[PDB]
Amino acid sequence: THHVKEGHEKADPSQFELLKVLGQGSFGKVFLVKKISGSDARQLYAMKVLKKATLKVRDRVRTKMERDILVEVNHPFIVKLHYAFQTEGKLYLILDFLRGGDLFTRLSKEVMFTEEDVKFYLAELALALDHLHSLGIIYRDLKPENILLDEEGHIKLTDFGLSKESIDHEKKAYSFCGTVEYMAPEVVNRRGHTQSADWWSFGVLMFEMLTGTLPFQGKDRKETMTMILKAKLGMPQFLSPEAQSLLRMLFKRNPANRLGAGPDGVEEIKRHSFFSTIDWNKLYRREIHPPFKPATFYFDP
Ligand SMILES: CN1CCN(c2ccc(-c3ccncc3-c3cc(F)c(O)c(F)c3)cc2)CC1
Repeated sequence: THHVKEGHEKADPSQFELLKVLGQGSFGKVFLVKKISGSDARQLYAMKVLKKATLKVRDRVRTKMERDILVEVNHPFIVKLHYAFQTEGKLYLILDFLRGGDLFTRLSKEVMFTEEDVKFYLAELALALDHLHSLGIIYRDLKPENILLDEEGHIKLTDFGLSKESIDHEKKAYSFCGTVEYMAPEVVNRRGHTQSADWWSFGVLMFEMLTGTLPFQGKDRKETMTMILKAKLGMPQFLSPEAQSLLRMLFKRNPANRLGAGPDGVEEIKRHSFFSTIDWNKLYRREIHPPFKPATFYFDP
C-alpha cells in the first residue's frame, strides 16, 4: 500500500455563525446558521446539533441512518443535507433552511385547507414518497410538522421520519416508533412498515388537512389503536366524491389491496380522479405555482 495522505479542506462548527435558535427537542437543538468561509460564504442553513452524552445507542444508530439516507437522496421535495461533521461531544447536520414554516402551523391557523391546496401538497408529497420507495426507504412519521414549506411555497419533506425498509423489517418486533394517529393497521399490529403503510399515513394527512380532524382517534393511545384496527370511518359530506373515493381506496386495512400496492404502484395514486388537474412532469420541474405563498408611514407630494 501507498503510505501517502490526501489533502482536504474539512468543515467544522466554527465555519458557521449562530443567528438564532429555531427549535429544540429530544433529538437535540436546531439553529439558523450563516456559513462564514468558502464558496458558500453568507449562505443560510438549518444546523441540527445532537449531544453525544444526551444520546442513546438507538439515537446514535438513527442519526447515522438519516445522514446515510440524505447522502443517497436528490429530489426537489425532500430536504437536502449539505454537511455532516462531529466533535468529541457533538454531532452536526447542516440542512436546507426553509423560511415558509410547516404544514401543521398553517393547518392550525386556517383550521382546514381547500381541495386545491390539499391536491397541490399531496401531489408533491406523492412524488417525494415514491422517490424514497425507489431506494427502499419508508417514512415512519408522516405528520404535518414533518413537512416544511420553502420561500415559494413548495413542500420539503424533513429527514425526521426517514427509515430503511430492510432495517425496519428486522427490528419491527422490538421497535414501536411514530405518531399513533398516523399508523396503518399492520403497523399498530407490528406486522411491519411497508411502502403500503406510507400510503395509509398519506390518507390520514389528507383527511386531517381537508376536515381539520384526525380520522381514527380515541380518548387515549389504546383506544386510537383499536379504532385504526376496526376502521369504521364516516366520510364528511362536504368532501368531493373524488376526495371520498381516494380516502376509501387509501384506508383499506389489507395492505395488499390499498391504492399504490398494485402493479402500477404510484401510477394508481397519480391516475386517481382527485389528481386529474395535475401535470406530474411540470409539478416535478417546480413549474406549478403554489396556491399559497408564505411571507413606510412617510408620504409627501
Ligand atoms: C418538536 N419540534 C422541534 C422543532 N423541530 C424543527 C424542525 C425543523 C426546523 C427547520 C426550520 C427551518 N428550516 C429547516 C429546519 C430543519 C429541517 C430538517 F429537515 C431538520 O432535520 C432539521 F433539524 C431542521 C426547525 C425545528 C420540529 C420538532
